[PDB]
Amino acid sequence: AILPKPVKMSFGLLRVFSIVIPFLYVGTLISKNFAALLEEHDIFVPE
Amino acid sequence: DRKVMEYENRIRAYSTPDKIFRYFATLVFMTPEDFVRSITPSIFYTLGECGLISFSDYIFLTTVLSTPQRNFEIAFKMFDLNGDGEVDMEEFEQVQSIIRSSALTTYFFGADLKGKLTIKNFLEFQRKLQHDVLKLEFERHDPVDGRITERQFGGMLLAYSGVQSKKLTAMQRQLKKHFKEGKGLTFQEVENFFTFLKNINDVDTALSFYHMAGASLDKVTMQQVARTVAKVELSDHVCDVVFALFDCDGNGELSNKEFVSIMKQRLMR
Repeated sequence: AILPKPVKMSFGLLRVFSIVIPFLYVGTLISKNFAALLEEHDIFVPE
Repeated sequence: DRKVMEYENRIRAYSTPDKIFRYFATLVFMTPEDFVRSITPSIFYTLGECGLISFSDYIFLTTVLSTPQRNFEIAFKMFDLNGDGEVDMEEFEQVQSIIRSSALTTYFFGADLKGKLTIKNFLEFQRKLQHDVLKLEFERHDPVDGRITERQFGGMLLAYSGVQSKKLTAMQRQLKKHFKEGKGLTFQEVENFFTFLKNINDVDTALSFYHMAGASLDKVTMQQVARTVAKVELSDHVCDVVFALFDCDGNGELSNKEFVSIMKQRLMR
């Protein structure tokens, strides 16, 4: 016999994209914020 | 061998001067060259060998290196017990036993143990000693015909400030790229500017007058106060170097906590 249907989920591509993109924006935001936060003190290292 | 370098920096910047004495002495006594190695990360032939017996000549010559002029005159006031205006080496021995609790004493007071010392000789002593130290610091960096580079002068300023800043270190190594040409810094510019930096507590008066209103420091005000309290002339190239080195936020003009508060705190300790 043959197995049943491989089950999918409720619009997986859309919810994966809709959770990966705003948290990517939150990541780049807090990266800029941390860069400024220790650019204020002398802990940074760009040269 | 950068570890011994930075370890000697950590010793010389913060430790008690007796540990600095026992660290930079070989004989327990120092030569004047031992003293120069203690103070750096011809009066040598006048200082002799009988010097820094119990690390108290160290404290005294440190005081000579670190005393503004009115403070220098009131130090001469607190030397003189009877207040005759003269301090022989005998009165200095009487003060010096209290300090602790001789070649320079024979040299500058009297060879026959007879000191008849005016204010002017004491002033000459300060000027010769500090000017020889400043000339040694100007010539350690090998000036290009009496003209040091911008990073050399910035390193001298950061060595005088004594604060381990890495923001200002990055600004120092950027200075050659900021001022893409550098004509050099003459010894008279260095002389006048460290003469100005010697007296910042006196300079702090009109600065705080200006400052508790507002922290907006331009160069014409600094040159007026420099020519006022020290009669020195700050060339505008030196002002360009100071503004390019210390203005961290880059707003054009300095605050207290950018430059003056740090230099004052160095003058405290």
